Amino acid sequence: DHTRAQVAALVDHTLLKPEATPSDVTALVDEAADLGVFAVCVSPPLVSVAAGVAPSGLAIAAVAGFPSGKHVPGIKATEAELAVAAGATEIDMVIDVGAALAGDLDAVSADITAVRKAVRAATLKVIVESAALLEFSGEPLLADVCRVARDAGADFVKTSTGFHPSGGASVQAVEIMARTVGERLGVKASGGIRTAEQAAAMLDAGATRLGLSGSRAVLDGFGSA
Amino acid sequence: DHTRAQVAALVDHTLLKPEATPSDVTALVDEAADLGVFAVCVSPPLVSVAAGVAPSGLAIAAVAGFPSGKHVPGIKATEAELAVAAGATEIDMVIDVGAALAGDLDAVSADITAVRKAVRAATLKVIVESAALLEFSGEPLLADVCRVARDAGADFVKTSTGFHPSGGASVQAVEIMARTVGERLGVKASGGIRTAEQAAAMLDAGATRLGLSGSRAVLDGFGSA
Ligand SMILES: [N+]
Repeated sequence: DHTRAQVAALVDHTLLKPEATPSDVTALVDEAADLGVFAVCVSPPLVSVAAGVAPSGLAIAAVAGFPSGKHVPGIKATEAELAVAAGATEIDMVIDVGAALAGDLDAVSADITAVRKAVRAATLKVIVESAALLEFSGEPLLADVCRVARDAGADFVKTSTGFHPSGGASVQAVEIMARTVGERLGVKASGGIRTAEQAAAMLDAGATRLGLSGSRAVLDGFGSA
Repeated sequence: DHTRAQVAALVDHTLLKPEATPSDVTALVDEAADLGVFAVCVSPPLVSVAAGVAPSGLAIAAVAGFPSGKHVPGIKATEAELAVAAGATEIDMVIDVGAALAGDLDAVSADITAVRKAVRAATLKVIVESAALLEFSGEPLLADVCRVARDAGADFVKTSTGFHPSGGASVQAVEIMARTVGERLGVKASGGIRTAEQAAAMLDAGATRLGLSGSRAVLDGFGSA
């Protein structure tokens, strides 16, 4: 039910390590192009490097407020703006997870709205940090945060930063997200997706985009180049 | 050679988890007050909560560009400025570690300089991510980043975010930092300091400030309140 080419067409091939250099990013783009993936995803200061080498047809995503989500709205929004100016066409922003856990959904809304309005032409993905929302609160909060993101104009909800100790994507989280907002928003599964078996599980749960760092190993699990 | 009171007077009592709430920060401030520490350190969106309950004498540190360091200079500087407006008196910024590893020390300098100029009256600490500089390059790079921080006007160098897989403070790192800039700059040891024995090792190596999250257990190892 999943060919390598189909999967590749929904992969964001990602490098977000603090120690990443320009050479690491040009190597990421070369790998992304070789694998035929949808996008590369990089940190804000490295967008320009990615944009300078990406072929037409490889999208560029940047993260905003990442990984912690602990930035005021105006900073997230300006970071997003600057990344789009540098060549990103998609932004993956992190919510203030603590605001969500505190029940301050009006603050979560305001944050997403600030970013949305700063990058109105971009594809905006909202990282909800689902493993943390599920661990520290539960399913209702995860569903509610997804509704907040929808109502604030996000294009996607996304599971995870890959940096939080509660973990990454789970089938349970993706199913909740897809059932809550999947009729209107994309669902990006990310964090800890290392194998084709895992990727397939996420796609079957309702993911429409995958965020991978080891994309070649995942894709090889679906078939040969 | 260290009394409890002396150690407390150089502790920054810290909470930086993504899931931190306002009430978590109010509790942090109360604990810091009870322990008689120098400062509390919190994330930018939580500075005003901390400032709103901090007793007389307690300094407030905010992180900037944290934890990844992967933010453009204009964002780090504006984040710092906003945190000072919210009540911070100190800023602990993170360098772009990848820029340092690429040999782009001019970029590192420009980043520190931008923050320095935006918060001229604050105490500025520069997190060098010493465990990563040592792992991926070595001692000369650590010393050179300290020289850059000094020349860009920083008040302190600081070992670690506590979030990087390379690790936290080490005696080796503190000794290099102290040798390089300790006659002019403070040296803050942070990341993984859980016990009095570890804290004392860092102080003996040349640290003049400690970043702790479990400050009571450290202080109780030195003696009674
Ligand atoms: N000094």
